This record gives sequence, C-alpha cells and structure tokens, in this order.
Amino acid sequence: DLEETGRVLSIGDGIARVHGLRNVQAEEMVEFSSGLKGMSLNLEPDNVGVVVFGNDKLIKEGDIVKRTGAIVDVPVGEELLGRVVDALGNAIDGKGPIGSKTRRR
Amino acid sequence: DLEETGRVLSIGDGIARVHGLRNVQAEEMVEFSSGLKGMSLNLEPDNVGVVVFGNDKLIKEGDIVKRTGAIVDVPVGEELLGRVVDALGNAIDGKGPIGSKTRRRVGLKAPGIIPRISVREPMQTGIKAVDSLVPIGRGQRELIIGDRQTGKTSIAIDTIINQKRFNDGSDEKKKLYCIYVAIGQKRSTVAQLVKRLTDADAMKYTIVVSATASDAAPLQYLAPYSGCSMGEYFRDNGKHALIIYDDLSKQAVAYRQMSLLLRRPPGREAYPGDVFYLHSRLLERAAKMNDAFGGGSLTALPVIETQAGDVSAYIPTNVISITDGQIFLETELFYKGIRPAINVGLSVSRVGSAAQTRAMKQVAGTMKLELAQYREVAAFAQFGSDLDAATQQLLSRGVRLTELLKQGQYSPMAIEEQVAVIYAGVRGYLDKLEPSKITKFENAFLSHVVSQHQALLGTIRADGKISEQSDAKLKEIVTNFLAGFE
Amino acid sequence: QKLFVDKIREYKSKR
Amino acid sequence: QNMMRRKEQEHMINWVEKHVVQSTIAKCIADLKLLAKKA
Amino acid sequence: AKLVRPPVQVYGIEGRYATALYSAASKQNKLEQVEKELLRVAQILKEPKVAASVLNPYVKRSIKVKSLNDITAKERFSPLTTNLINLLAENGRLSNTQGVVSAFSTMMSVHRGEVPCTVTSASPLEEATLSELKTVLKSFLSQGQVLKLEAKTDPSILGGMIVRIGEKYVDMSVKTKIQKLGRAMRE
Ligand SMILES: Nc1ncnc2c1ncn2[C@@H]1O[C@H](COP(=O)(O)OP(=O)(O)OP(=O)(O)O)[C@@H](O)[C@H]1O
Ligand SMILES: [Mg+2]
Repeated sequence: DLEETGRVLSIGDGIARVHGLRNVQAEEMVEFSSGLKGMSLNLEPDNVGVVVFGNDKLIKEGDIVKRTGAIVDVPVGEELLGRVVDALGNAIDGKGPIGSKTRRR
Repeated sequence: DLEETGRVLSIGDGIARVHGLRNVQAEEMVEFSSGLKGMSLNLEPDNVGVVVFGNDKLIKEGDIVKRTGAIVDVPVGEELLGRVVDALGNAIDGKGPIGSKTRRRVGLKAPGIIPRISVREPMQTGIKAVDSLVPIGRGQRELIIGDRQTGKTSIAIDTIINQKRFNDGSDEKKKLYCIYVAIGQKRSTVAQLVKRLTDADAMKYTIVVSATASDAAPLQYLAPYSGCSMGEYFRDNGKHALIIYDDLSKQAVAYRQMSLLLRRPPGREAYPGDVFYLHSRLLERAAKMNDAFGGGSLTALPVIETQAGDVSAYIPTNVISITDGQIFLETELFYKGIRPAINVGLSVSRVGSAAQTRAMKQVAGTMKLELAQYREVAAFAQFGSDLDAATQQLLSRGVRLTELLKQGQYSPMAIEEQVAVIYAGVRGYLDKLEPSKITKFENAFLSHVVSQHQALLGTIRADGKISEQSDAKLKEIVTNFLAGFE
Repeated sequence: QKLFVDKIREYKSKR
Repeated sequence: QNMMRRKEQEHMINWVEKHVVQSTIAKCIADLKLLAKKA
Repeated sequence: AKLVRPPVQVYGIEGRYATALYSAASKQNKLEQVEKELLRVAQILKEPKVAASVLNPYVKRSIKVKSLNDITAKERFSPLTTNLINLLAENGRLSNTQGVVSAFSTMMSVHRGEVPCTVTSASPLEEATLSELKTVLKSFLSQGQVLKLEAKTDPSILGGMIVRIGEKYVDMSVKTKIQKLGRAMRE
C-alpha cells in the first residue's frame, strides 16, 4: 500500500521512524500493530518520525503502522468530575468507564 | 570581452554558493548580473562561497557570476576628501563620481619592524581630560571603550573638528586628515554627523565610510578595511592621517554572522576562530613611519561598546590586548555630572609622555599626581569635615581639578589654552574658589587670556614649553584675573 | 551599433 | 534653477531609455561578425 | 595504490563511485565498453519492476545484491561493471546508480573532448548562420576537441546573443547593452 499504512524502519527510545504513510498529516495519531499508538511529529521526506505513546518494547522493526485519521482527542463534560484520568482521558481510578458523550481536540 | 563565470547554486542572507569559477582566487571580487559585487571567501572543491556587497534580492538561482580578476580593492587618493562613500568607495553623498585615479587593496599587510619609528609627535584632540591625562600620539592605536550613549562618538567628533586649526594653517607636517568609518549605525546619525562636520568646516579634510545597519553584513565587515586603506594611502606618501572605527564590536558581529553562514566552526561566544586575527591585522596597519620611508603616520581610534562595563567579554578583551591603551567612558560619570565621562583611573596610554609637548607634560605630571592622590581618598568624602586638614585640601583640590576637566561639546580647545587653564587650576589658584563656580571661571578667564594676551599664547605655541618668563607672565595674568573675577 | 544610433536619435528627440 | 536642471535631466534620461525599447536581423549577423573577429 | 584522476571531477558519493570506475577502467582499457554497459544497466534498473524493487527499504541487502547479480549476469557483463554493481549494492548505494551512470557519462563527455556550449538568442535560428557560428566558436578550441551545441531561444533578451562556452561567457545581447546604457548615463 504505502499510502495509508507504513512499515517501521527503526525504533528506539520511543522514536519510531516509519517508512511510507504518505498521506499522514502532521500531529496525527497513528496506531502500531501492537495496539500502541503514536503521534506523527516529524514529516520527513524519507520517513515519518513518530513518538510512541507507550513502551517501545512491543514494537519491532518491520511492524505495520496503520493510519487512523483521528488526531488526538480527549473526552470532556461534567461527567469527568471526581475522576482521575490519564493524559488521554482514560480513567485510571478504577471506577469503571466515564459517561463522556462529547469529545474535544 | 569573455569572462570566466559560474552559476548560483543558492543565494540568501548575503551568502551565495557559486558552481564553477574553477580559477577564482580567495578574497577575489566577483561581479553578478544585477551589477552587484561580491567577495569569494570560501573556496571549496565543489563550489565557491561568495559574500555579496549588496542586497540578496537582485540575484536568483542560476544567475551568472562573472569574475573580475582582482583582489578586493577600493579607490584611494585626495579625491575622497569631503565625500561620503560606502564600504566600496561608491559615493552616496550624490555629488558625482570619485575622481580618484589609483586603487589599493583592502587586505594589505601592515608595515614590518624596520619601517617604524617610535611615537613622538602629539595628536591633539581638544578634550582636556584626554590631551592631559590620556595623551595620544601619531601612529598610536588608542581604543575608546565604553557603554552605549556615553560620548565616544562625541570624542571622535571633537578630535576630528580640532584638527581644523592645523589644517587651515600653514604647516604641512602638522596637518591631519581624518577618516570616520561608521559601522552598524543608523543613516540618520551619519547624516547628523556629516552636517556637524560640514558646519565646522571639518568635511574639507574628512572621509566618511558608512556601512550602516541596513547594509549587508559583508559591507559592515569590509568597511574598516576600506577606511584603513584610504588612510594608508596618506600614510605611505608622507602625510598624517587619523582613522576612527565606530565601532569595531559591530564589525565583529557582522563577521560572526558571515562566518556562521559560510559554515565555519564557531568558537567562544559563537565568534569564528580567527576574530582576533581580523581585528589585529586591521589595527596593526596604524603605524608611524620613519624619515627613510616618508615620515607618515596613521593613528587609529577604534571604538568598542561594552555591556555594563563588561570589558572581560571576548571582543573587548581582544581589542584591549591589541591596542596601545584605552579611554574608558562610564555611565556613572555620565550621570554624576562628568561630561566627557572619562574614567581617569582605568584609562591608560602606553606611549603617554612621549606623545605630549613639553608644556602639557610640565603641567600634566602634577595634575595626574594630584588626581591620583584625590582618587585614592575620594571615598572619604561626605565626612571630610572630620578628617586631617592636609587630606582635606587634597580632596578639595581634587574636586577642583575634576570640575576643571569637564568640557562642552564640539568645542576642542587649542593646546596652549589647555595648558593655561590646567596651570591656573593646578597651582592652587582655585583652592579658594568653591566648585560650583569653577566652570564659570574656566570660561571667563579663558576669554580674557585669548583677548588681551594673544602674544603669550603665540609664544607658548611656538615653543611648546612654559618658560620661566612665560611662567611669570602666567603668574601675573592668573593673579590679576582672579583678583578681578567675582 | 544600435547603442550609438539610439543615443543620437534620442539626443535629436530630446533637443 | 539648477534643481530643475537636474529634475528634467533625470527625467529626460529615463524617457529616452524607456522609449527605445519598442525599436531587424542586422544585429545578429553583426554579432556573428563580432564573433568572427573574436580570434 | 595510485589512482588516475579524470580531467573533470564530480563529487558526492556519485562522484566518488564515478571516479572509482574511471580509474578501474582506465587501468584495463575498457572505457567505452563499461560506458555502454553502464548506460544499458541504467536502462535496466529503471524498468518499473526492478526500478521499484531496488528502493524497497526492507528487502535484505544480501538477497537484493544476489538478485541483482542474477539480473545483470545474463547480459554478459564484463567483470568491472558487475564489480561496481556489487560494490554499490553491498554498500546500499543502489538508489544512486543512475546518478553515478549519469556522472560517468559526463566524464566521457570530457574524454572525447566534448565541450558543451550554449548560444542563446531572442528567436530560433536558421542553420546557415548556426553553422557559420559553429565554425566561429569552434575556432577558439585548441588541438583535438569536439563540440556540443545546445542553443535555446528566449525573447526576454530582446535580441543579441549569449555565448556560454564551458566557463567562458560573452554577453552580446541587447539587454546587457541597455543595462550598460542605463547605468552609464545615470552615472
Ligand atoms: N562632552 C559632552 N558634554 C556634554 N554632553 C555630551 C558630551 N558628549 C556627548 N554628549 C552628549 O551625550 C549624548 C551621547 O553622546 P554620544 O552619542 O557621543 O555617545 P555614544 O557612545 O557614541 O552613543 P551611541 O553608541 O548610541 O552612538 C549626546 O546627545 C551628546 O549630546
Ligand atoms: Mg557610536
């Protein structure tokens, strides 16, 4: 394909160089094959420098990176009150989900 | 009319990469299509890094770059006197082309050891504090260092104006041609300077090389060397010139930008590895020749603008190590009333006594001694009433002398009037006059001395010393006027 | 020499 | 008076140049002749 | 090991491999042979199949160079050409191959004495004056050269002619003439 998906040329220290992904936008959230997400920060002529939102152990050279079209987005609303969430809006207070009907970039 | 050329691989920020020119020389003047000149600084295996003496908007990619076949040179000669040229000699005063017939390189080598003689003859500036305590000679490099807005430009202007008396005069060996290289200053200030020099008939003998702030970095880098070549022209042909770089810090800044854009390894404070080479090869050209070569001279007064008295920066340290002294101005003296705000303690002249006439030497020895004795105790003021009476007289005489050192603007005193006033100030005659009147005295008295004692000043100027006859006459006149003065 | 004829013709036109 | 001497001289010097621009293969044949005499 | 340098130099990795091959060929006298085979292998490595396989950044270097050997050896390659091919491949310098070849061609464009010159005029030219001009700008040359004429036409120069021969460059156009007029009359 190499228009909506790429292949990891290199990985280390939480920086994955992804070859391909021609149609990726800047600051867009791509998803690796191992469930880990990343944010395409560098759009270089030869590759794309992605910052991994997790542990670079689960990512090997040659893995498939699929575009998602979803730039980073967090849930908002009055329901978030009293809940400890992490940097992406996932509750980490172990009190179930959040009834977030509305999101926001 | 065939010329070896080369295309432009890239242009911008004053730096053009040129593909071709397989016979260009280092520091050679190339010439673009738009009429712009440039200097080929970097010679690399695949291209040539050229600095452009103009704006980079007239050059596009693929533009042809012809050679000229000559090292960067500027036109010299007496045909420049009174003009305002840019860094390359092209007149910007709008008064027709320069009628010069000869050119001289900007990167010439300074004279060696043999063609030099010691600095002996004075270079009168007209500022009492300079001509007395921090004397300058012909062939000396006296740095003028200080903060922003302290009166460095003004000291240069007074030094230029003062030479009118010798220029309009008859003597040929005491005429001094001025040169004022302006670097990184607004065009408005250069215009103010040129009108101030033409209101005083100083432009009759002055050159102005203006590489202003809006000028490209290569022009500001080149300007001092064009000026120094124009001055060297007089120096090698028996005349006596004087060049003022205002200032050298901004020339260093221009060179720093150029080197960083030519991809050269930065050093301390990002300056290239050879900014000392730059300033020293510029300043060592200010020499004083001998009679076997022409007896010429070229005095340099480089200017340096520090930041909060930071003379321990890189460029100030270099220029201090190269020069033959310094004149340290201050903002504290500039506020506390002293103008010119020369700091006598920090200022120094390595030649010094050798660059004074006998009269100014006679009076300046004791003046400097008493001023040192005053500064070594000046901290004890505001409680002087409770201190030994001898040191109290020391403090009082010191305050008297410092107020004797103040001076208005664009009013460079003649040397004999200088020695007369300093004499009237050092022999205790003002110990009885309170300080708030000294300046008044210093005005009125001086007028008197120039009104009804012209013959005395003529004799002192014809001898250069205070002979015991003239000493007694001075006793007479100062006593009589003090008695007559309110 | 189109330069020279240009010069002379423009001189005759300006005069 | 001299200022007008300049203002009209500077205008007449550009008009004549922007005038000749609208003004023959004789020049090209002359160039090859000029190139013929290049040696 | 002493190397013979070509009379014209190219730089970058392209130029380095180009002069490497120039020295390797001038030491066994196969310049024209390797030149033609270089142009042909350049045409080969630009057909979409292998031209698309060569730049895939994951195909293993060993397998890529072996497949490339398989492909070149069928055209009866002299040892020097396939030597350069394997040297480029085991070094991962394959996407540059054509460039190298291009560079190498220019090197031969100097070995045969080919001086490339341009004569740009306002309008297209007829070949009688063009041929006498070939004769004219051929007179400059020294003993034993051949010349390559690449004339272009630009009305922006409003006439005259510009002769850029190698590095020499004469500007006989009316444009630089009228700029000379403007600058001289204004000064
Ligand atoms: N001897 C003087 N007595 C009184 N005022 C002075 C004297 N010299 C200069 N001034 C005044 O101090 C002001 C600043 O002087 P000057 O411009 O020469 O210092 P500067 O170091 O050159 O500042 P800058 O770097 O901005 O040019 C001027 O307005 C000037 O009028
Ligand atoms: Mg200044």
